[PDB]
Amino acid sequence: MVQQKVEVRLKTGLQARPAALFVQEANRFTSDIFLEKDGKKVNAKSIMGLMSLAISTGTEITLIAQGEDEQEALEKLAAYVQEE
Amino acid sequence: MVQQKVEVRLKTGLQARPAALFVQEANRFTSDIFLEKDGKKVNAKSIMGLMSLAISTGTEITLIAQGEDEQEALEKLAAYVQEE
Amino acid sequence: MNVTIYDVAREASVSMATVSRVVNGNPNVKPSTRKKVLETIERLGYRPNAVARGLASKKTTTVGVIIPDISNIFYAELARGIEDIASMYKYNIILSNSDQNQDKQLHLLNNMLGKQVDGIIFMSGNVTEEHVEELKKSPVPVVLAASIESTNQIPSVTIDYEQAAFDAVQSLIDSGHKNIAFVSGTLEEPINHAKKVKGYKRALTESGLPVRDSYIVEGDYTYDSGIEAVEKLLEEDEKPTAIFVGTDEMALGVIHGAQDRGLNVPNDLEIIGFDNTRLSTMVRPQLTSVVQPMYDIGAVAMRLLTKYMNKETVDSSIVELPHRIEFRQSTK
Amino acid sequence: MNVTIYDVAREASVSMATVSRVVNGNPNVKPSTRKKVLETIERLGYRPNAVARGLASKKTTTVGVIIPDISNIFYAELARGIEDIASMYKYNIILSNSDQNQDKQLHLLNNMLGKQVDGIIFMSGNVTEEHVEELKKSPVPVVLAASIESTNQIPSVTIDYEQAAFDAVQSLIDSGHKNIAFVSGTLEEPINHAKKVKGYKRALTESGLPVRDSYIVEGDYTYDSGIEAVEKLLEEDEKPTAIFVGTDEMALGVIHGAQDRGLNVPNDLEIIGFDNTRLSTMVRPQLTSVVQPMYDIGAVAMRLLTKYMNKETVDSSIVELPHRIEFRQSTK
DNA sequence: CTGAAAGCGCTTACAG
DNA sequence: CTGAAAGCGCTTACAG
Repeated sequence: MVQQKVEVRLKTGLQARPAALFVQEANRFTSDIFLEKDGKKVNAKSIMGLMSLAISTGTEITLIAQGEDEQEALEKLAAYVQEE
Repeated sequence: MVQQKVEVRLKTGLQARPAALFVQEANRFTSDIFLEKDGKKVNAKSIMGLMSLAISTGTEITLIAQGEDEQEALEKLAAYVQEE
Repeated sequence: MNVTIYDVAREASVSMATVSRVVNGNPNVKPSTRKKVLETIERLGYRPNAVARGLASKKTTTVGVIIPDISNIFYAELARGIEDIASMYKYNIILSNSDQNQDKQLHLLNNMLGKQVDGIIFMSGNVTEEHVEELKKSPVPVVLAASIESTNQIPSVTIDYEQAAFDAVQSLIDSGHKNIAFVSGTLEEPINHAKKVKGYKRALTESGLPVRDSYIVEGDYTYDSGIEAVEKLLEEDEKPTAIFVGTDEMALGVIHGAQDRGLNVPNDLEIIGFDNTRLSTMVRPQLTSVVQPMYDIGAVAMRLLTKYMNKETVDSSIVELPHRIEFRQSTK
Repeated sequence: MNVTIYDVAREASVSMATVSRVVNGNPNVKPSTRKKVLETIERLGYRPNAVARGLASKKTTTVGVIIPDISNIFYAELARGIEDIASMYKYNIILSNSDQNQDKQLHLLNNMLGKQVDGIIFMSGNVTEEHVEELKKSPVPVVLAASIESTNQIPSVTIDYEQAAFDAVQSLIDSGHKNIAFVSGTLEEPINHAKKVKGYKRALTESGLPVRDSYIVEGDYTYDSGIEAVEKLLEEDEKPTAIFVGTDEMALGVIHGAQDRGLNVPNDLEIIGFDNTRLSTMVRPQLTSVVQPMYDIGAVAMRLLTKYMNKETVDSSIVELPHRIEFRQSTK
């Protein structure tokens, strides 16, 4: 299980289609993936969940990945949310 | 055959959906209906035609109606295009 | 059209029932013969017939969306979200405009329903008692979007329009502003007189400010409808120090109404809009607005709906995403 | 679902083939018995199965639209028009976004094609040689919208983007303006470097003005992409006296770019946009723009398409509506 | 894994 | 006007 706290240099943050892309991006990994936000964490391969947090710019969030490609996953996800 | 020259107090004129409504409005009459514009006239129950003229505000146009309900038709059409 | 599952049964020396197993993809065929089947398919150009599959499977892989007017940026985004999450679950879509009127809606409804849709995302500014009792017996799953309907007998993703209005009208109050009007859309739309207005008045009375019928004027939804209202306020004795608007465009047409009257925003009046449209940041000054995640409201309602057709577990049929406020150059 | 044409054959004491004749509406039945059939239908709630009719009639009453992105006001209107004319000819619609990329388009295409659509309205900023030769053999009629494709082997309603650009870039010239730049979208989109740019340069060279590579800068399509370009011009020796923009938003973001640099529009520079979006009149100053009737482009392409499926007479597969210019507060 | 058969609901030509 | 029959292309249970 690999963990990481990240900012979200995104301008729209994790909402709108960006959000929706994040989820599709997440599914390119066999690794159960997750996203924690100030305490509540949801499945990151689930649109329902990820969108209920409404994570806007400036928020820092922990993302979790447990599976064959957890490093690979994490590498990408955090990377994406980094805007950078 | 009943004829009439009319202005078109419309703001968008005979374009966009207004145009499209004009045509559907026209079809509520059995009377062959027509619209003349500076010389070229097309079937007013036809979207293809009416839209090729691109009649904008301020233009005056002759509308023709020949059938059982030509008065009825005309009454309405001119009325509609009158914005008023 | 000419190349069938039959003609694959031919060139594959397999059974018609074999050919089906491979396309749909149900494990349980000889991989050795499976490929024998995937070849002809690429070799012949065999495009399966979605219709033939529909009559026989009793499922179509299609949802029908009833939406007010796809030409307004507002419903626009809403549409994309629904379209996306759907294109993601391999579900096709059927769209049409209800022009907001009833006898056109129930029609689109009953129509799509006969087209054999496997589901329906439905959004309208008015969910008459009639439609409810109509949707309620739809042979396929339904889910509402951006829509309000008091009973909750139908699954729906929506935000709290009242809080939204409240939590924004308060922003004004904490800024001293004690005389703030409210430019509203069609008051008849329950998602206004039953959600925004109350959310508006809940903020006043709650903090002890008045509630007179000279701060809440009506008007259509477009740019112009906002130029009017403004005028009615300056030209009145209850000098409006600020205004709350249920639509960005409207606001945008109020910002102007006032500058043309020479007044300065915000020195002369702070103004906060609603929706947070890409149009919001377009204005000058920049319009602070109540955020209403449409792309999300749509994506969720579809996603939720898929999680019904496939009969998964729903934990709530009353989904509500949250909201915020994007403060900009229109307020201190 | 449970009430069939069979069960009407039952309660109507008529033949299954009778029941069909009445629904579809082909004259040739006993009115006396006809009604005997229209009763049970209302009495039983018999909703015909659009699918069963599809497999047997070999027609679906549905067109599929492939559109870039339904979330941009531009394609928005375009969609409504298509949706309207279609809802008028009792033809249902299937919409989806191509995100402008190829391997997603040909996919949507070949997909809908298998869904059994009776037609297809298709619009993309890039109609690669591939797609043409692909659309060309589509089993059902096709018609392009707002799209450009040099050969013309496929029916299409489009306007003259070159004239458009020309007839606008000239407006500038007749106003003395001899140093006018052009803020363009993705130059790679043939509907720019093969239509607007040339229409742009055709106006310069034609009237004898220069054509240097310091007046035609690129940038994305949204608001921001317009704030950049502006900057690049003032901060240059070929002082741009005015600018032509291939998108309203872009322009809208150029009007601003300049006022922030303190300059005054138009005293310091006239600016004319493109599309004439409802967003156009939203800005301040009011943006004069090249009119591109999208609602019409869509309504025509659909209407035209219907006049193909029903096999009527087409007199031209190269339809072009006209254009104009809406002069406002952005030009003298 | 895996054939054969029956059946999805309507329509379309073919004989009255 | 108008029945009876065959057929649209796939799937779904049912026996191997």
